[PDB]
Amino acid sequence: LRQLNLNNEWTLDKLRQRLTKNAQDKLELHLFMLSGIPDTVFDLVELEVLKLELIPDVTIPPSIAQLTGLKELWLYHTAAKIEAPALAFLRENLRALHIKFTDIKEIPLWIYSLKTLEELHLTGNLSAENNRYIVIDGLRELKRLKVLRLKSNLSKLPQVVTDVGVHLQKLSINNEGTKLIVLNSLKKMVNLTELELIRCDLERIPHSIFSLHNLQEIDLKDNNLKTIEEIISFQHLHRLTCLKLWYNHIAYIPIQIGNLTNLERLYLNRNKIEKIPTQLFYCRKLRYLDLSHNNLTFLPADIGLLQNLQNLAVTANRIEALPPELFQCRKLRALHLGNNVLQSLPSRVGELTNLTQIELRGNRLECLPVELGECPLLKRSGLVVEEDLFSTLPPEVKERLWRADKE
Repeated sequence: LRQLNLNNEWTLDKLRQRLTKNAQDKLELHLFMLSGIPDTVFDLVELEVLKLELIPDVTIPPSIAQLTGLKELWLYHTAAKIEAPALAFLRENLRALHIKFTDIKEIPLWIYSLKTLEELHLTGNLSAENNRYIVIDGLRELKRLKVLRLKSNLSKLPQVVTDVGVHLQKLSINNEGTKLIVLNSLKKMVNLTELELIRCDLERIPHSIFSLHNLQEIDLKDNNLKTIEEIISFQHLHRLTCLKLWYNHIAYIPIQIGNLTNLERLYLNRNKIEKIPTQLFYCRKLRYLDLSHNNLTFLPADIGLLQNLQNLAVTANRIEALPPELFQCRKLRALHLGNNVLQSLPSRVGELTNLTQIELRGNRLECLPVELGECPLLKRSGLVVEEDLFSTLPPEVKERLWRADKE
């Protein structure tokens, strides 16, 4: 009767109305506080992301094999019970498995028998008596993993992950403030490209970080680096392209940072940098620069050495003037310049063409230059601006912008 009523209350049409999409632009279904999975879910054939959230001890019927495109699977606080045809279709189709738990028994024993598993986030503590990485000891059987996110309050890394890393390319461990013992056991990360130590609180960089030649994304977020001194040994690593050093206690950048040229998305936001140097603008390949929440004394001119730069966020700084060199760069799009001490924007901003989004709530801009209205790609959604100084502009320019908005 409960299953019959579950199909009665949750119909295919209602599921289609609730059907949503995930971060990967894949068809997801968020089933929150359900007694079970209705068979109307399993009548689908195009579903790819089956998300199961807080369902007490559900039993998965074989009709999941009908969901022909099924690739992801989200288990959040859900004890899952599955059978063999389901295991077959998941061994031939399923390449992702997102397990969130607060207990060992919430983690099922079937999930280690998949023959196509590729993406895998384990959320919840995996260290226990006879169960520290022995909950999940079947991760040797999974020989195609490529992404491993571990929000587990972890203190050590298993060697078996290092063995899997021949094909694994992303390992992000969240530990809520627990230091792991690396001990240079990570050097089998030949295929790793994105080592993301979130809230690791390392305060130091081990040699295994700058020994792994394929690493391209390095963010030592919330690791309380007072000093960063290990960038010199990164030149053996030919593939580093993005140093998003954000949310850290970094007091100063040494001038040797001017030696780099190849970075694009240099995100040094949420730090304690006293001033941006001209050396940092020796990097010619920068396409994105975020310096939000810093103690920058002013904005120098050499910021205009960035021709390919697309978004620039020097938000929450102490910056008064934008130089004409910055406006020689034609590719500025997202200028998050707000909550600053900007005196004025020099009229050479008329050289700008590709401006899309700007934030000016805050600052000290006495009146809007009409050049801010000149930017074509900058629309009303992008021009987040005060209204009175917009009214100071001639009404017909405002009418032209309005007609561009509405036609």
